[PDB]
Amino acid sequence: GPMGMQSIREQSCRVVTCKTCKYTHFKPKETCVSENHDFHWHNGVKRFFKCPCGNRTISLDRLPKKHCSTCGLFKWERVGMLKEKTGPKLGG
Ligand SMILES: [Zn+2]
Ligand SMILES: [Zn+2]
Repeated sequence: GPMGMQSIREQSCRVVTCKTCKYTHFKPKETCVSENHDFHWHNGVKRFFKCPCGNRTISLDRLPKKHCSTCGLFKWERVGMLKEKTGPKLGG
């Protein structure tokens, strides 16, 4: 087998700061688009997380602030790459 890996389990992607609410994320919220807030787009790097019940999330920070949507506690663990960036074209 080959040597390494030499890379780290993250990936670079385009991200956005809402100037009206002062948060940074991968996209504006549906409420931020509907109320039509101002935002600045730029590139960043993202971090992947898992909860012990099997629930999942992602942040631009080293840990998310939010409680679990499935069991209601706070037990997020940092996890690695999803083994693919995306599938075929889908949705609208
Ligand atoms: Zn906003
Ligand atoms: Zn959970």
